[PDB]
Amino acid sequence: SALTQPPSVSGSPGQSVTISCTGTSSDVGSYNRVSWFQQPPGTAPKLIIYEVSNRPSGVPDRFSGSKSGNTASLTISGLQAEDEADYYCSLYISSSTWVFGGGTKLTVLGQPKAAPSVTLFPPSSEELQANKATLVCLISDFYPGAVTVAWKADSSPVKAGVETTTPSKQSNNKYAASSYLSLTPEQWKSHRSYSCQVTHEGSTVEKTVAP
Amino acid sequence: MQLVQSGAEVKKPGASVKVSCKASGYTFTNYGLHWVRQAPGQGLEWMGWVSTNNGHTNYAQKVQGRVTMTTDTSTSTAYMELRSLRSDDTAIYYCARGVDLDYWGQGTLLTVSSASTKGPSVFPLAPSGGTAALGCLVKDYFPEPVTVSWNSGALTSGVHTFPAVLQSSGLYSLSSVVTVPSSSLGTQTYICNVNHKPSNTKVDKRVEP
Repeated sequence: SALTQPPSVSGSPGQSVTISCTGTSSDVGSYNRVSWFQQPPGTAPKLIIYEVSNRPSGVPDRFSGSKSGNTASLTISGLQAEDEADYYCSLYISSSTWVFGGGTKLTVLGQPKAAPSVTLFPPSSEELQANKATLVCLISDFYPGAVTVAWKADSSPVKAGVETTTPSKQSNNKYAASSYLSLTPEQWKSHRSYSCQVTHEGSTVEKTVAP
Repeated sequence: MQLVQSGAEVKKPGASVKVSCKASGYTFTNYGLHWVRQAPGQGLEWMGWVSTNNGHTNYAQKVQGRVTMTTDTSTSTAYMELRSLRSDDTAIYYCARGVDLDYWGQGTLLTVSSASTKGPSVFPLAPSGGTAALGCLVKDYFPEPVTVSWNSGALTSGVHTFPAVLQSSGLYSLSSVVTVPSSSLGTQTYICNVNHKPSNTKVDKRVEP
């Protein structure tokens, strides 16, 4: 990425935030076809600014663009929760060549804290019959979007076999995550219970299952 | 109005791939097209530009010599061939319209790996407020994605299919859960329908108490 963007920016609803796109006098300082793109997770980019300051029809008026010196700037004047996305600048630098900035992740604060809901499943009969065993810990509806997960065999820490996803935003703007524990059928039968312990903003909750 | 890209591709290192981008709802030959890729968790990277009316192309230094961009005006389709594939060519490939990149296709996933496609193994997650959670565990497939429906799409309320985990095996797993009335268990039948297009597999699994 020959253009430099801040990795992340954040603000609260109603605030103004500006995302920079910095080059040199040879590129940003010399050319004017700057585009900005808004990219929701798992979505194609969407054009939201072209030629430094123009908004495609339909793009909210709170998005604006400018350029000064070797930096182009995307400004969101009055943040809304729906503005969370990754944002990218690009620049046409003649000779049929385009270059992109590295991207900026925008966080909009101010959603209320929500504790996770946890569902824990034991290994299925069928999987055990296949000489495998997976415990499944499903974590949903939490905010902010960070958790840590620890597993216990009876009351001892489990040091092997754990896989845990990064949290991702649900359609209700809360977050979901999953954790899986791989065991042998023998390990699963040999303990009194296993627990999935989910820690969110300092608070640890749990589910326990037994064979 | 529309840019529709071809299906996902799984290739070994050293192979070639050719992906396509079909335009409609506008005058194809009035706008050039770009190819832009995005490696997992990384930024947009411009690959090149191809004119639809004057025969010109220009490619990113990064892929110069092993990319070819062409068009077929008979079907308004643009093609990008990438040769001598390497692992870090693994990315979603987008086509985009015009000099400002004003409209984008939905993307084509290219996975370049020495590992082969692998379809999933599916296991039932039996049910244990008056409601019960039951589900399906979709284990050890590659690459993404899997989709899951319930009762062939007749059951939609209360379904939550979770994002996949990438495991230390290099394979993915996910779960789909549905919350139902407890009274329903043993009078209603629950079947998850799991689709893994990369391996051309579909799995049905009945979930019983």
